[PDB]
Amino acid sequence: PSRLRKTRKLRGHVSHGHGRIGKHRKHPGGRGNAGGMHHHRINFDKYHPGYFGKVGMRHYHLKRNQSFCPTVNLDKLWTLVSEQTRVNAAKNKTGAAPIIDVVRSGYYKVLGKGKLPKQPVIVKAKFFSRRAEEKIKGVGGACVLVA
Amino acid sequence: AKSKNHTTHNQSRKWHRNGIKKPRSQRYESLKGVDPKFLRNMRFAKKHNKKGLKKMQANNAKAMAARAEAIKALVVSRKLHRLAYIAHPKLGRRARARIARGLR
Amino acid sequence: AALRPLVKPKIVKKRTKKFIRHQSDRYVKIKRNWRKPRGIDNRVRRRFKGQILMPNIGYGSNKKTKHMLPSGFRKFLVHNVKELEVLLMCNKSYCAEIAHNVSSKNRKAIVERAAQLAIRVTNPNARL
Amino acid sequence: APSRNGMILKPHFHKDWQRRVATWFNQPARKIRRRKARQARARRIAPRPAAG
Amino acid sequence: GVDIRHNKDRKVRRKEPKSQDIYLRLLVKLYRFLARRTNSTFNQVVLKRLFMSRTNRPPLSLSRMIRKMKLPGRENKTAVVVGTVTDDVRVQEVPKLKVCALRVTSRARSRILKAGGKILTFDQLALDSPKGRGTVLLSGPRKGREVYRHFGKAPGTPHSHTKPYVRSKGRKFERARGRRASRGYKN
RNA sequence: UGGAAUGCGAGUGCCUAGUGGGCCACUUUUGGUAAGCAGAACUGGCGCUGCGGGAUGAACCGAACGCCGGGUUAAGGCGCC
RNA sequence: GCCGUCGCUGGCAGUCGGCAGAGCGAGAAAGAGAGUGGCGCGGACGCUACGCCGCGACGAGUAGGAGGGCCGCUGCGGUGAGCCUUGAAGCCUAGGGCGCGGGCCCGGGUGGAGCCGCCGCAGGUGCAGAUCUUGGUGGUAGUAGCAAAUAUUCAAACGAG
Ligand SMILES: [Mg+2]
Ligand SMILES: [Mg+2]
Ligand SMILES: [Mg+2]
Ligand SMILES: [Mg+2]
Ligand SMILES: [Mg+2]
Ligand SMILES: [Mg+2]
Ligand SMILES: [Mg+2]
Ligand SMILES: [Mg+2]
Ligand SMILES: [Mg+2]
Ligand SMILES: [Mg+2]
Ligand SMILES: [Mg+2]
Ligand SMILES: [Mg+2]
Ligand SMILES: [Mg+2]
Ligand SMILES: [Mg+2]
Ligand SMILES: [Mg+2]
Ligand SMILES: [Mg+2]
Ligand SMILES: [Mg+2]
Ligand SMILES: [Mg+2]
Ligand SMILES: [Mg+2]
Ligand SMILES: [Mg+2]
Ligand SMILES: [Mg+2]
Ligand SMILES: [Mg+2]
Ligand SMILES: [Mg+2]
Ligand SMILES: [Mg+2]
Repeated sequence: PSRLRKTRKLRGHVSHGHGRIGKHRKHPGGRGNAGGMHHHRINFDKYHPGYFGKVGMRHYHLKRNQSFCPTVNLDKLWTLVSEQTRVNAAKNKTGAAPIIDVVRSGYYKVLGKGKLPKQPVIVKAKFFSRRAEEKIKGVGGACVLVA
Repeated sequence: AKSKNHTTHNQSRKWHRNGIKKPRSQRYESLKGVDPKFLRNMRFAKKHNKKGLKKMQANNAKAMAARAEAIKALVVSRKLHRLAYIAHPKLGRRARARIARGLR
Repeated sequence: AALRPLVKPKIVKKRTKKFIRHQSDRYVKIKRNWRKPRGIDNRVRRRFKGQILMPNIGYGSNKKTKHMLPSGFRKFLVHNVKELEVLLMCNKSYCAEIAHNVSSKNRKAIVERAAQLAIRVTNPNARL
Repeated sequence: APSRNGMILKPHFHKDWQRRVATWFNQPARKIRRRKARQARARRIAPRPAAG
Repeated sequence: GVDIRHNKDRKVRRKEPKSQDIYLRLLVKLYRFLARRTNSTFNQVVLKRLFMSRTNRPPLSLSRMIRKMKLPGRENKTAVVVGTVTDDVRVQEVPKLKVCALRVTSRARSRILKAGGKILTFDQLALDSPKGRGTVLLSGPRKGREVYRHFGKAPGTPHSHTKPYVRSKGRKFERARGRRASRGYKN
């Protein structure tokens, strides 16, 4: 909406909001990211620190799907199965343990951050973390691996 | 092309337009800078301050029961002074009634 | 037989003349409509002595008598007969002004209605 | 000139990009062409599966 | 003339909500009435929060409302919020709660009602307890927005853990000079 | 008995234009014989600012401005203009 | 005295009426509270609450910023049972007025067919300058000038000349 913009109140003022002494010239600093090392060093150091230089090893033909591994935390682990599986395992008495298959939900690694409810589980996953496995033993449960 | 080189003329007034404010004095100042070995022993002191808790209550509740045998052992002119009492909305209610009845 | 207002207060106006534009006299391209002069060396916007004046907000009219014609009535543009009943409960404080386009055949049956309704019309002999 | 704080963004607009602009104003006029030829095909192959 | 300074004459508080919806502009009418006609500094805070923008009244989580209503003493009270009550899927038990908020997500209405709690509105609250007696005012985390991580001391400055604005984060995105003690320096 | 006086609501967070040629004055002050010169310090101004006075006037004295009625002043004045 | 801004994060839903009882300005934290025993059918205004009302203090301003425009231009969706050959747009006007203003409304004239008010939507939307662009017109001015190469005169004819 031009009728809402700022150039509708700027009709009649000579410099059009841009200065009488210092005009609105075209490129009074160079174009783009120019002068990153010479006259814009205070800004490229106060706001983009580490922007200049090399570090580390290159990797030519990187393919972003060999290193695919989406993780799910223990806090929302019990959210992968329905509710009538966690409460069915609550009401359960024969000690049966529901099998939570994670790679079926779309995660490979299981990280252990949250608390767990006191009931057994059988977590099928591709990769496990040490703490994610200890929080499962400490509640009683098995960490199955699936290639 | 000689230009003015340096001045401080308006500076003492720009400084005061937004005031010169002393820093924010908070209680519990940070412990950065203190010497390592001392702050390592202060951390070992905090890490074990709980170790003497069940012995700390045994004394706090002790001196708090003793607080019982502590405390339960001890346990300008007449004119404008009478007018400043008649003219009290609550304290003067009856000196005022004694006057209201006065005209009957 | 004038249709008097409810109350006719005293109307006082802090200024009567228009606010002419700077240098609207030396030139013909500069109309009399006001334009705030924004030039650097201008003598009018520095409020020099004896120069043209500027429309401050101080010149505002008394709110009690603002928009009030010299007949003690405010006004209302009337485009047809139906727009009078809107004004028939404001009779003694507002007046009617039949539009410029309403032909005389309608303006006659508009002044007729406002006559029955005792509403005052500012241009009742307009077209005929 | 950069402002106070922001991104170092590289716009890829240093070629004559206004010449090679591709507008999709014929997208609704080609969805109907595809659907029309898809039912001309589903009428050319009479009982054979429409998907192929 | 007087030698005062008008730098701060215009207090910048919100006199009214910026939204134009009429189910909020009626709540604000009822609560502006309660605010001026009662001597309870509760209604005044509810009104002052009904003005606030969508970024100043953030969402609440069901779990944070659990742990803020489990604090000893405040039992059988109504948890008032001015923002929205989002769900918190990482909590398994839900008690019964009397609640009053502007929004309750369609997967937290389920949990709360299956638990057995009530979900009032601000008009229901204003009719239940006008002066707001028996209530618990809450408000979600304000520094939760990712925006507050770029604010503070600018990056590239001794001990300023402020997040920079970068297109992407990776090996070769601002990791070379003002970060390595090797290449140049670090802060 | 909130531990001197007087005064006054404060604290905090983002986003941000314009600016980055200055000049004058009291006092101190460096180069220069000096300059309506070059260069600094403190405060106030002009710039960005009208008004009464100084005949006139960027900077001097008084005094800072919404539009009006009455009254009284500042600095300057009161043979005539 | 009037206009406006700021502040009081001020006051007003109590217009609670023969189902009535008309109050919360007053120096002093809190009820014109309940129960428990010793004729005449009457009463202004208000309140688009984005509204209305009351109090004080304040009012300069370039560069710059922000807000409010029932200021203005052109088209779009709605809406004015809108206006108009009994005269629309446009233009002119020693006529009447409104608004601090941007601007606007009436009257008279000319004109001859379309045009506007409101709520939203959109923008190639407001000019005094840019040695601006195109077109039109002035003072200069009935002025400069109509001066290189010797030279014209008389009578007659045609012809309004
Ligand atoms: Mg300006
Ligand atoms: Mg310019
Ligand atoms: Mg600007
Ligand atoms: Mg610049
Ligand atoms: Mg530019
Ligand atoms: Mg260099
Ligand atoms: Mg810049
Ligand atoms: Mg003043
Ligand atoms: Mg300089
Ligand atoms: Mg410059
Ligand atoms: Mg010089
Ligand atoms: Mg000098
Ligand atoms: Mg100037
Ligand atoms: Mg200048
Ligand atoms: Mg100034
Ligand atoms: Mg001055
Ligand atoms: Mg002199
Ligand atoms: Mg001003
Ligand atoms: Mg004329
Ligand atoms: Mg004609
Ligand atoms: Mg166009
Ligand atoms: Mg022009
Ligand atoms: Mg001649
Ligand atoms: Mg010749």
